[PDB]
Amino acid sequence: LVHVASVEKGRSYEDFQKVYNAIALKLREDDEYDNYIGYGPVLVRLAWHTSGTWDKHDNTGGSYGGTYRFKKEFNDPSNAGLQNGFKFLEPIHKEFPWISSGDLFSLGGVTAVQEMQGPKIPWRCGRVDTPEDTTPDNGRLPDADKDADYVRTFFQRLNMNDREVVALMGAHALGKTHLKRSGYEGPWGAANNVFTNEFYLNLLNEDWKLEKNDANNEQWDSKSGYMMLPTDYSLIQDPKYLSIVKEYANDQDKFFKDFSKAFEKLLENGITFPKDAPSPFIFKTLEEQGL
Ligand code: HEM
Repeated sequence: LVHVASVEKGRSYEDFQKVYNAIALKLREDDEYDNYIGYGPVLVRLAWHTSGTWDKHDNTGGSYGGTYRFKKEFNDPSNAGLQNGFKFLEPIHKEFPWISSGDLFSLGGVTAVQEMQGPKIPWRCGRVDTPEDTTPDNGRLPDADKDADYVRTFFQRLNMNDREVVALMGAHALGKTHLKRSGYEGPWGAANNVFTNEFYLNLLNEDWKLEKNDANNEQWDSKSGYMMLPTDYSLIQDPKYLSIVKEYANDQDKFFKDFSKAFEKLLENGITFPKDAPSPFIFKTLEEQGL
């Protein structure tokens, strides 16, 4: 299966900037969600989970088809809690019904990273909604109880290398684990709705203890009130991942640039962009627009 990007009829940069702005303004307005974390982190995770079902071997799953709108995928246990991001985007989709579901879900992630002061993420339009029978089965999203070998093997299915994996994982600065959603509890740091390299600094600098949470699952905890999943912690157990963690801990700009590339790639996996497609768009933030 080849998924060819097809621009929403007649639409151009300014149309999508309006969509970006509506998501950004809602993000500002609906500030109370998740004990005042706001929707930014769950939107980044929604973009990732809608993309991360991709299999490079047969081009199944991925962001193109916007299949999270179908029950099989919205009810994936791995997706618990993402319904809050979907609900957030519903009025956006009502206002701008011309946008495809995959374009909305990926653009939600981009908007969220940028509004939270993260890097600019170039984004391309043209995802097309595909039918319910194209929904990928549950179980393509990764488990958190596993080791570095698991992580490395897992992400080969998404055509990601060590650098790309370590860079992507830095999104775990954002948000938190919720015991009832995933069996893990706690934030990864202090700045959990601002996009920084804190995930890496915390890995290296905090004094981590291996504990059991109230779900009887092991996680790494610090006295500052932070946590890491076992798959997070695996990035400092494995000597290849560790070198990269150290690099991002010591160079904010490099983390930003590599994250931006890896996240755009994640979001575009599976999609064939024709040769005369528009160039990727770089959206202005609300701050840059004086809005
Ligand atoms: C080994 C790969 C990964 C595993 C096992 C994993 C696992 C998890 C788990 C268990 C949670 C907690 C969910 C909850 O209880 O609410 C979570 C949260 C999150 N993950 Fe991942 N994750 C991975 C990779 C990524 C990547 C690649 C991204 C994006 C680039 C990402 C973004 C997020 C975000 C933003 C949250 C916070 C969501 C919220 O606060 O509602 N994760 N992850």
